[PDB]
Amino acid sequence: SSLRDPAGIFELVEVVGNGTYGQVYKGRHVKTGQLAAIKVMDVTEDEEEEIKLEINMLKKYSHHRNIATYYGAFIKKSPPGHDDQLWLVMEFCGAGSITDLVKNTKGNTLKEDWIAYISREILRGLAHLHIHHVIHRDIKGQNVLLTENAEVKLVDFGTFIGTPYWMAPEVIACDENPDATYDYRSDLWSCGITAIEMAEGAPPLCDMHPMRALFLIPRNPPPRLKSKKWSKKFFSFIEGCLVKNYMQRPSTEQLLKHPFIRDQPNERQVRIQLKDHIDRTR
Amino acid sequence: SLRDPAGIFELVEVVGNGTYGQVYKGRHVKTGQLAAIKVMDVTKYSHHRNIATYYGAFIKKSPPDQLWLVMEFCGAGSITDLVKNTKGNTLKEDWIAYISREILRGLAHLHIHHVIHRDIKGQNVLLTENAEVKLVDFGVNTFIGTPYWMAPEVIACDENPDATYDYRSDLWSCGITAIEMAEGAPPLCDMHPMRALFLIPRNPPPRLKSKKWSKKFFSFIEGCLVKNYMQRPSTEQLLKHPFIRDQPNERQVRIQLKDHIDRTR
Ligand SMILES: Cc1c[nH]nc1[C@H]1CCCN(c2ccc3ncnc(N)c3n2)C1
Ligand SMILES: Cc1c[nH]nc1[C@H]1CCCN(c2ccc3ncnc(N)c3n2)C1
Ligand SMILES: [Mg+2]
Ligand SMILES: [Mg+2]
Repeated sequence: SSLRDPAGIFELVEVVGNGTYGQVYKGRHVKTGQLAAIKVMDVTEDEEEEIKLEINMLKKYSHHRNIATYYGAFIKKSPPGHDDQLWLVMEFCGAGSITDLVKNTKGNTLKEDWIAYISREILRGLAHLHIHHVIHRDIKGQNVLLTENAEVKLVDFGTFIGTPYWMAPEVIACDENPDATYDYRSDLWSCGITAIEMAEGAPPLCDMHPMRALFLIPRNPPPRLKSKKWSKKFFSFIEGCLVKNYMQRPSTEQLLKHPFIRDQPNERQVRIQLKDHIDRTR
Repeated sequence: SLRDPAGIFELVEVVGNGTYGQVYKGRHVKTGQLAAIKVMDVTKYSHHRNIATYYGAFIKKSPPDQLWLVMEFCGAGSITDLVKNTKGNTLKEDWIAYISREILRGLAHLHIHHVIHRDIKGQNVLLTENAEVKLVDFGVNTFIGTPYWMAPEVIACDENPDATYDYRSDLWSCGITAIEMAEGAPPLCDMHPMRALFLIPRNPPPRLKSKKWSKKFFSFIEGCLVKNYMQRPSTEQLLKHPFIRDQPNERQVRIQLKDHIDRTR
């Protein structure tokens, strides 16, 4: 029901990461100076329970380690009648997004063993949500963040359409498919699109008008990596993420036992190389 | 070249609270005059009385740049807010006629100069302190935006594999915008945007929910919302629609609005 005021517990600093996420802030735990991400929602009485929802979502399902964890929520009263402001507070991921990571890499491409590592983490996080019957619904490079520590965490899980390039065929509505059937395997598609984003600096169809991409995704065969340089194992993993008909798309668990994710011998060095890459740019 | 906006304009705040994005309310540091300032990280059509006038640009460098685009400031806020702030989420019928006419007047100007607004909706239709209606955000990206004011030809779909923008798409949006004024929401608002993108091309033309509206109003809606854009009238043709053409109470209307602008302010 009623919560608490943030004043003297948390503070904005503020504003991430260019408004791209909306009303989200770099914030700080006043007592310890620990950073944290902060969502600020203007509230009413019509929203009321959608809010009550957003919270139980995070509190329940944020406790894995591949998911940015819930911190707590706060009510920051506004002048009577006016709109109050809700403070959704979570773990802070200081090393930016995968989108950013690839952006900042010469030739905008990640090493295979990096892609393996990051994919696995995404899959571990997704596995956790799926086992709780939550569909993420918006896996793309931007919703996948690094910690200072090279830990991987998912955000923004559970009026605009926004960007379509990471969308699975089954979630775009058309005559064949008038009700857009989000299934848990939709996430896995987006995971495959994200791996390509890491491999190539951008999703398939990036060069197209988004309206056009939205039209094409359901009709094209599975996207493929442009280059032949990649390992068979990786070609195979992409092909698994991007089975056109989600009915035949492997489960999260099935993909976690995919050799490309499973057999990561050099992950030791990868986590190291990653931290280093972060710190330099840091 | 392009001045630095320091000493000339101060960003007072983000307008519509993020709604329009990185667009602020600025104030001239010396003169006090207000403007809208669209801020962009980077690498002669507005001087019609129904198009918010463009004041010019400033340059703020540099990497690790930001471009400033300055434009007249519209005090009374969007007509989306106006409807919101109107008891019963409905504007008065002759309020809608006057506003629609002003929309068409701006569009005509745009169209005569071969420009497609591309994004008519209650939010891109703004009011000055003095009850003047003015258009913003005309025909300037990775995000499919909000679908509800979108004309059918603009949506890529099974028989429209290549979306068509056409000056006539604006008139469809004008029609939806009038419904918004009537009911506070465009049709299918209750729908998930993805679902709405699917139905706009498929469904018959949307309609007012209420039977209380005048014949002329139903007709003007009907006129704007011709599904096939090839068979949809011009801006100029619609200006001649009785609903737009015959406004006796224009005077009372302007009055009634200026007032509201202050009252509900
Ligand atoms: C903050 C919040 C509270 N409830 N839901 C959220 C989401 C909003 C969408 C972006 N998500 C980010 C975006 C940027 C970020 N940057 C750093 N750390 C984060 N956790 C972070 N999270 C968090
Ligand atoms: C500022 C700008 C520069 N180039 N294009 C614009 C548009 C961005 C979309 C919103 N548009 C608004 C929104 C709210 C507003 N509020 C008051 N006055 C305005 N002119 C105004 N304009 C203006
Ligand atoms: Mg966790
Ligand atoms: Mg003007």
